[PDB]
Amino acid sequence: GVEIETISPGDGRTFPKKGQTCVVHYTGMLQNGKKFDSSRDRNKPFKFRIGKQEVIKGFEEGAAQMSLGQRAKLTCTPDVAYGATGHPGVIPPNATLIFDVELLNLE
Amino acid sequence: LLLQTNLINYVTSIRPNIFVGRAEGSTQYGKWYFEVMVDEVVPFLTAQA
Amino acid sequence: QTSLIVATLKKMLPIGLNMCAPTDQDLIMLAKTRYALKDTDEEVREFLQNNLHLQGKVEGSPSLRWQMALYRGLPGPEKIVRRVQEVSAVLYHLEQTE
Amino acid sequence: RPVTSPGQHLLAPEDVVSCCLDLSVPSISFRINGCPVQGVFEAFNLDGLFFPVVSFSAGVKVRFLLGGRHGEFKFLPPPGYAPCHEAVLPRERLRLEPIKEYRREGPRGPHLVGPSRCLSHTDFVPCPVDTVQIVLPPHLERIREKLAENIHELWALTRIEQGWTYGPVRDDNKRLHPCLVNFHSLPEPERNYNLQMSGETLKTLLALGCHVGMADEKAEDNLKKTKLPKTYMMSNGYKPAPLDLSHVRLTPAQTTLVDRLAENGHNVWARDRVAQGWSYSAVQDIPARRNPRLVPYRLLDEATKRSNRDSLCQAVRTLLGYGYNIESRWDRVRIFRAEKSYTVQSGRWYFEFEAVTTGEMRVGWARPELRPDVELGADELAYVFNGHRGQRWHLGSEPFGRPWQSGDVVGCMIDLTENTIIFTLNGEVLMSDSGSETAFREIEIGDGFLPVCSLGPGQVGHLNLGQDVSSLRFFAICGLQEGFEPFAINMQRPVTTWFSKSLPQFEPVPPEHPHYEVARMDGTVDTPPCLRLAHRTWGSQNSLVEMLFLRLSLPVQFHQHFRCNRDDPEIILNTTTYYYSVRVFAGQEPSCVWVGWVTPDYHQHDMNFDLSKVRAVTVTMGDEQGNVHSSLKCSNCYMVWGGDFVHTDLVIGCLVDLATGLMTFTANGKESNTFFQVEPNTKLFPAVFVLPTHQNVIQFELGKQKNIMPLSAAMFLSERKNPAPQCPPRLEVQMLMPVSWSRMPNHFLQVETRRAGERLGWAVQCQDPLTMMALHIPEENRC
Repeated sequence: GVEIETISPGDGRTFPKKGQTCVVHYTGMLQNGKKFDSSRDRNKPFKFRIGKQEVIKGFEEGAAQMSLGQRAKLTCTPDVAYGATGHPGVIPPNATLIFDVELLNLE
Repeated sequence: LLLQTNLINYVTSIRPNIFVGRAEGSTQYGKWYFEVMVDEVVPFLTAQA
Repeated sequence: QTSLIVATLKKMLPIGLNMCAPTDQDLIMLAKTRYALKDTDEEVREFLQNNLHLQGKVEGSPSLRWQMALYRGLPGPEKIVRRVQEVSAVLYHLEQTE
Repeated sequence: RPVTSPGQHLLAPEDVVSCCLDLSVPSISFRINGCPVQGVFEAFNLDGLFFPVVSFSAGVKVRFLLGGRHGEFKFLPPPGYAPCHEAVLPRERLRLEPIKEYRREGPRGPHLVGPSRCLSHTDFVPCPVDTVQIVLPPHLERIREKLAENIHELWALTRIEQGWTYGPVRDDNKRLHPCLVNFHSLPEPERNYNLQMSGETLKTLLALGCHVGMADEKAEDNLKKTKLPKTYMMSNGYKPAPLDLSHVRLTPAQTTLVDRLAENGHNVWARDRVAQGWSYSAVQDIPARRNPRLVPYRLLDEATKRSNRDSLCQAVRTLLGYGYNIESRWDRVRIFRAEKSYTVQSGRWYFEFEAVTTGEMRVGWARPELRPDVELGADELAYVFNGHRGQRWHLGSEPFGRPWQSGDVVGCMIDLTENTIIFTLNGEVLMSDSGSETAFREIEIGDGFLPVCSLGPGQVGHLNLGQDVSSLRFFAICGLQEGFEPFAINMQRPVTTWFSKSLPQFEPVPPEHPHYEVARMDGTVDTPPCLRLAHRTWGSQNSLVEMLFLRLSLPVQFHQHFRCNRDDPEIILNTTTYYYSVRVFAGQEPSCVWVGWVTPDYHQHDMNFDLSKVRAVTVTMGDEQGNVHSSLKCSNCYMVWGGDFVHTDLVIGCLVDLATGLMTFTANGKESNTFFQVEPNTKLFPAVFVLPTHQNVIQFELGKQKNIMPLSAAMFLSERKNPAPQCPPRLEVQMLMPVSWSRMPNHFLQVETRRAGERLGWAVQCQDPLTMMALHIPEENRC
């Protein structure tokens, strides 16, 4: 239950595979356009590995369908990101998240 | 409630000096056309697109 | 009433002021004070002949700095005391008739 | 709003875009790489002129393509659409420019720029005096004939000088013309046309109010004809012989009459061609009915204005020889001043102001609390000198000094030891008429002073506070030896400046307004809380009457997504409908009141407000086959006119459902057919526009209805479940002000523009990035 929209095309031939690590630059914001996180502010790409439950389900499912070099937008429902608890002081309960993810390199 | 802050980019606009309109008794034509061609863009020159 | 003499003196004054450099400012007050009392002209001349060292130091205020920038870049010892006495006499006399 | 297209993606290098505008039915459509886009912009306002535009940030490079000698299209236009380069006016040259800037670079420093005059869409429709009225003066019929005869002789002479000769069939290449004959030998229809034209010169003189009558009965038999050599003889024996009018001299009124007769004649011809269907173009196209000079006379080339003007000057001289004698306010000024922190309260200071134009400008010293919407010097808060015509302004005007010239520089000096202000021009102290050498005297230190200047439309100026002493051009001549110092001496960074921005905004109504009063009334057992407005100078000799725009200070927000006497507790606790009403007291005309809502992006402030002036637009989406499946209406003002429900008081109610985006209205408890619809995430403010006509005008009411919550339950999170009406202190009325102060940035983007070539067109470029730290106000949605 995740909506994906394309912004820029990718190679279309390389996709994430089991045992690889994804390096991405992302920007997060609420459904009302209020930004709450951005990896580009810290000028440091974020690294995560598939299958080890290091990030929310929405992010992993969104990234699994992206090709190398592709820029796309992801939408996650409250039941898939944080549910009725949220992140204290950052995200309120029952919030829909929108992400701007770009895949840089795979390893 | 509290005031928010951030960093944003500057933006500007450019136009050519041609003007067209619609009115009773006007001497102007009613249909127009033009094109734009893009050469270079840097998707992320700073933290903002 | 306003006479022609004072008017022309005011007109001619700026060049007279431009004749002497700002560094000599303090000696002008000193001469004015000495003119407060009836210090004979030659008496003042000889007096300042010895106190020349009291002139304003280049080390000093911000104000002297940018002013000197300008005084140097114009197209161009006892003469100094002569100039100071000449300017101070007329300055004091003009002030006495404010 | 998302749109669908093949290979949908953001603009990338090698992409080409094309835009089409159709004004017959307002519509705008796009294509990318030749692929049609699935969206159109239709039904929009047409109160001005349109122009192409591009917006960008640092790090782009684009080219404009306009056809013709400029950029060549990569795709042929659709049928009936013209290239944009054909719209250039005769007197103008194509170029690329910014939009309504207030600053530009200069040879020695930045220049300040005042407002700019702009054309209006009503300037392209001619306005001849031509009325149905006919003169047909029997006393001017003879001179009509003689005038036509001499006009023919002059015309023939002009042709023959240019190598034309007689032939029975016109031939432009061989320059043969059949009209090179005696006037009386022309075909009757040509003679009649000439007589008609002569008569219409005479009738147009009369329509312009000229008195035309015989004065010298001897003049005609003293006229002589010009005797041309035989080289002016045609093969049919015709040689022109125009009158020798060398002795005739137009009076000033007659010269003016010629200048008026030609402009009207051109405008009548222009409107005749417009009625015939011709339009303006940069290239002539007879089959397309496009002509290069199909514009009103105000905007024409001097070469043709002078040409057509001479045929009417010669005509008037002939007639004289024949003996008959004949005989918005806020966008009009812009103010610049220094920041308050640089206020001065002692010493002696100096700065310069150079005038690049000889128009309306002012400069001087001002107090920190200066207003932005009052012309400088009309109050006690400024001391300025107007250089357009020698004057000095403080609580009025008085003659002073002399008018300046382009390139002149003015020096302003203030001395707080004697409390005097002195002005100089090109190093020469300006002198008062009464022999005073100081513009102002006996001023008081008060809070301090700041440098200030203002610029009128079309003006340009250069301001120099003197950070670099060498930059000053007349400081040495006057001021250096008097002990004055540059204003900005010993500063690490350039001085900051503020300017007056003419963008209307909402602000609270001051408690001490001299004309308006707002009173808070507490609720009772029978009435709810209210906020009523009163006019406190109605009927006096100096009352103020004008349009008034009001809104409350807190919005209501719709839900993020839509679905699909006693009160029942469950119904009210589960409802999502809120209510509020307005009462207009007797004596206030309901025809001058509008009630409804408004979005946070309303900035009109119109002095002749009608519902027809509200901005609106429709956006439609479809499929490849063209089947429409969604149409949306967008606006910024949702109101209903009070005249639709037309003594006694009148009450209007408004309803909203935050879960479905629907709005409805009721008058005196009776529903209305008007309704609106909005989108999930919008904000709305209650609003009321009124033109007062009584001491008691309007009254907001915050009550409720059966099974309907009051809007204080939607405005405040705490009261989300409390059906008791309230009105906390944070809720108050605000009015719309037309001008405000603003801060000028310290750095600006650098943009390069040039003509790449015949085939490539014009280019724009920007590489160096800039950024700033913003502050956002959540409730008003602005930064």
